[PDB]
Amino acid sequence: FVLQGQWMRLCTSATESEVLRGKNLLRNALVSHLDGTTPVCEDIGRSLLTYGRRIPLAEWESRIAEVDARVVREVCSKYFYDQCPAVAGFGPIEQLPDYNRIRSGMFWLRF
Amino acid sequence: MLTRFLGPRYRQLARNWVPTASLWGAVGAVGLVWATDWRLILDWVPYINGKFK
Amino acid sequence: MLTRFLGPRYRQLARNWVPTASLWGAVGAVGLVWATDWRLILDWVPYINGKFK
Amino acid sequence: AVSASSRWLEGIRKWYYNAAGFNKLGLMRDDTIHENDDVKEAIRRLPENLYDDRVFRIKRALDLSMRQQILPKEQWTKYEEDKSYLEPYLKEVIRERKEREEWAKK
Amino acid sequence: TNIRKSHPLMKIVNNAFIDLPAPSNISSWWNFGSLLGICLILQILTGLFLAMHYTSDTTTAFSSVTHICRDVNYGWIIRYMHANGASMFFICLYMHVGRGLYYGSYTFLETWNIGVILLLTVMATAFMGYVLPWGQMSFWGATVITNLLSAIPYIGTNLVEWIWGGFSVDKATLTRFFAFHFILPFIIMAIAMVHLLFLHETGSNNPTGISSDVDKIPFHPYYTIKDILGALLLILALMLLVLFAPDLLGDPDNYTPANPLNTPPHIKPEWYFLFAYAILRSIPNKLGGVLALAFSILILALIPLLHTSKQRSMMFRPLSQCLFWALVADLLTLTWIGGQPVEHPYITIGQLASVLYFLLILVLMPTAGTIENKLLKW
Amino acid sequence: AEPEHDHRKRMGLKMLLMMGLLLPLVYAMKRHKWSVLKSRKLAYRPPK
Amino acid sequence: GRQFGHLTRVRHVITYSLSPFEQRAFPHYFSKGIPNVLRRTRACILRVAPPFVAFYLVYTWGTQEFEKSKRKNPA
Ligand code: HEM
Ligand code: HEM
Ligand SMILES: C[C@@]1(c2ccc(F)cc2F)OC(=O)N(Nc2ccccc2)C1=O
Repeated sequence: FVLQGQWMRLCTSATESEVLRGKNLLRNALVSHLDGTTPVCEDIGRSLLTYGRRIPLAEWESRIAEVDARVVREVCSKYFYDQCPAVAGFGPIEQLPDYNRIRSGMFWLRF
Repeated sequence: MLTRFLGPRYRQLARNWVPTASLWGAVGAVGLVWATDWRLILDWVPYINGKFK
Repeated sequence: MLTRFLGPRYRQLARNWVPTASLWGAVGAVGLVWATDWRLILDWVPYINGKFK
Repeated sequence: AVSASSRWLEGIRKWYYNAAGFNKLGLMRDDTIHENDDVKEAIRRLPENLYDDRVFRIKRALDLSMRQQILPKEQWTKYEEDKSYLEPYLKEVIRERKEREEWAKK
Repeated sequence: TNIRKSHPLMKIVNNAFIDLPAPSNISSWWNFGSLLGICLILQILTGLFLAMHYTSDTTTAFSSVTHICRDVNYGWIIRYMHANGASMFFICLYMHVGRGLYYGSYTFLETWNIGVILLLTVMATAFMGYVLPWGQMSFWGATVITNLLSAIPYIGTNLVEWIWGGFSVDKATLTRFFAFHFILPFIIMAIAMVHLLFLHETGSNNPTGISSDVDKIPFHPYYTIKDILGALLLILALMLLVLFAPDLLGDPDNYTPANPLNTPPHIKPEWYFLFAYAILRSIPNKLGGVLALAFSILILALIPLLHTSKQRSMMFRPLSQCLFWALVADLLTLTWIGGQPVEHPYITIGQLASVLYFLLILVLMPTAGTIENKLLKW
Repeated sequence: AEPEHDHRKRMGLKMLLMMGLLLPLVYAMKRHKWSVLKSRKLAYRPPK
Repeated sequence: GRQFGHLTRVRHVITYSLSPFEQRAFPHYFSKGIPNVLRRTRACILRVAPPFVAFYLVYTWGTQEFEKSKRKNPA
């Protein structure tokens, strides 16, 4: 309920302050990750396979900076809003919501 | 005491919900017009003129 | 299946509750007689003869 | 010793087993028992392997009952293969209750 | 946390209609509970709108019903929705009881025993309503049923005259019946809530009669949409009655105003009372007949004690199945005999069907369960 | 006896036509939601 | 009142499910449906039908007899 409510909140009504926090967390994550010969080497090897180039840190910055609340709400809507999830459950899972009721969490009736 | 809800976050949240609030207003108005067969509006809808004379 | 409740303990428990069950029977009978003003019994109670003729 | 009468007695028992039709859902006899207090205690006492097998058999049967379907004939429980796995647990539970009931008499 | 889960009012709705663990495998036959609830609200709404125009005096009761059907805007649909809704109510009652019988749902002692009270309360409700339009069948039906009480030794005459308010069914009787008929469905609604409370202690039984804790689904969306479909099938069957055959289940003598001086030659109940009517007139004694009639409904309260099988449901029980269907067909026979004159073949067969009704329940079905146990080495 | 006769039957047609739409559609709605269950597969995988 | 999480103990059961948007509402509706109803009819006929036929026979006899009882032929 709380997980899906957050997806729905971000799809419909992402505000600006929290998007800035999300942006900063990514900027910190990226620079913190690429620290050592090993993660940088992995980044070279993987990037040339996937992208064909190394995408420089300044480019990622430009791509992060572009994202505002409108961008978060459009991009979240494209992937989350009224979409069929894949669900995997393992363990004491009797209270795991029925799939129809998971599916119904993928849209909001007020929106 | 309702100074609480004044600030840039709350203005943005107003802006996000405004097309939805007005579209619900559109649902309600067309809904009330339909349910009462309302005269003033429904004479002016170019098909649905099933009073005539 | 109600062979369960047959044995010396259950007979003793019957004997203990029997003056109580019969005294409650006395409460109920006098109660019903009073509430309906019952004719057959209350003509025979030597005060409370407030019909007479 | 006993030959010709026994097979007929078994025949009526086997006939009724097939007409009962819980075997079409992959149920054993003991899966179908009404859960009173004696029975609920017998379930509780079952070993891990038998407990879990019991649940899968019920689940698979309730699933079939919802779809109003039955198993392929290959997969029906054969009268001869029907394991009375609850009976000795249940019998002991009944024996225990009856002793308490005799003590309560005196 | 959800609002739905912990709001003190929405809590109750949640635990009854949304998050209620329900058997995956409950059939069509489990639709009749919600359908009975629909039937109650239908009888409430149409009945209130009838009460807005009906007057309860002998001089004006027939005329006010006539006024509804000609003059009151759409009074005819409301009137016929009500009359045929009463029949729908009894159709749903009987399917629901029959489900309980076959599937061993009566092992829920308190739930079942309240359902009996629910049955006796709707019976009393529909009797008192049928009196209200003050037709010939209204009056003589009022006469026959009320006189059933006069068979009670010593106090019987005093009891009937008390419920009349006089020496026959009259002015005092009709107005009474309007007041009692108004109050009783609200009492029904309260007993129906108590019924549902007792049920939620255990949840539902299922076709197999085996515990379904291993395979529960949420009530919503599954039985919300299954109950919607059920309701639309109820609406079809009700509207077919109101818009195509409004007099099919009605007696034509009820279109003649009440005459206190002359009976109809025939005299028959509405269809849903015909089995019990057959049971009453099977006995050549006054007290014997009414005692038989009372016992024909009140036997349902003994059905729990006559369970003898080690399996709950009749699903895995071919002997009991044959005897159950023999009961249903016996009841069909009794509804046939109910609707026919007290003459040559009908008397003796009415007696035989009456014996068989009590033989199936009290003797034959509890013998089948025991034989079936012995057959399974149980 | 029955002034409502003509209105009753016009309503009657309107009912049957609506029920001819609404019954298959509500059925299709119940079939949609129940699909999740009616096509479910079970496997039992106990240790050893 | 019973709640999910508190019902019973289940171990070692895998359920596989598809979305309703991924799948048919009426899969093989006539081609699998009518074989199933035919199989269901066969399974129950011998239990359901013979009481009702026995009603019908007593119905048709009883109506015929009563009709024929309400006639003379000598006086
Ligand atoms: C005022 C009419 C009644 C209403 C509104 C009603 C309400 C319902 C509801 C909503 C259900 C749950 C869904 C279902 O199984 O159908 C139900 C179940 C039940 N009802 Fe009633 N009921 C009434 C009449 C009766 C009668 C006359 C009896 C039988 C004496 C009955 C005995 C039961 C039992 C035993 C169940 C449990 C069924 C099971 O889970 O298999 N009820 N009731
Ligand atoms: C509290 C809600 C109810 C009210 C206010 C009410 C009121 C009415 C009124 C005013 C009448 C007389 C008009 C008429 O005959 O058409 C009537 C008759 C009737 N009532 Fe009700 N009613 C209620 C619910 C019930 C229920 C629950 C039943 C039992 C299913 C019932 C069964 C009937 C029947 C059979 C008639 C006779 C209909 C006829 O053939 O004309 N009603 N009621
Ligand atoms: C509708 C009816 C009825 C409903 C429920 C009930 F439990 C008994 C009844 F008689 O009320 C009534 O007066 N009749 N008619 C009737 C009763 C006895 C003899 C002849 C007709 C009914 O069928």
